[PDB]
Amino acid sequence: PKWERTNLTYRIRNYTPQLSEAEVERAIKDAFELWSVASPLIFTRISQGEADINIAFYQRDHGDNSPFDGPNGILAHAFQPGQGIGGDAHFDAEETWTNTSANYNLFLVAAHEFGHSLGLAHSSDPGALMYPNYAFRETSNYSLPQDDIDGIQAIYG
Ligand SMILES: [Ca+2]
Ligand SMILES: [Ca+2]
Ligand SMILES: [Zn+2]
Ligand SMILES: [Zn+2]
Repeated sequence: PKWERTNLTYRIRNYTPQLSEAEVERAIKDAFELWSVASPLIFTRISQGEADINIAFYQRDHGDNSPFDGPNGILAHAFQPGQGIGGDAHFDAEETWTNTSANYNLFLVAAHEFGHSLGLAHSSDPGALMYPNYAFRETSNYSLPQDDIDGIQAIYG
């Protein structure tokens, strides 16, 4: 699965109250930019209406047959490129969401989920963003690990 348009829209449908709205918006924007700088994709935010990629914070059963599980465990999930639910990214509202090294950093989690939104599966490289399990990495000048660059380059050339 892969997108056939280069300019994709996204919409943040709701917000965790644990971060300022500005910090939620910056986490999401920066997570998309990680992939944009390694691909031809251009991400465009809309405030209402139907976007290619919906982003939301939900708890437990939330209408897609993949319920969240409360604190810890599954932090978020995302759907492969396609119409409707395709591309969408959901975050477990019951987590602690941070902009620090404390569990769990929203920017890093979003970055992983957006890999799925663009067509990547999990990686077996423990250093890869797309590794199945979360590990905090310094965020200040974070760039995609080389394994993830390889992955998105394989899809979008
Ligand atoms: Ca959870
Ligand atoms: Ca969608
Ligand atoms: Zn979901
Ligand atoms: Zn994943």
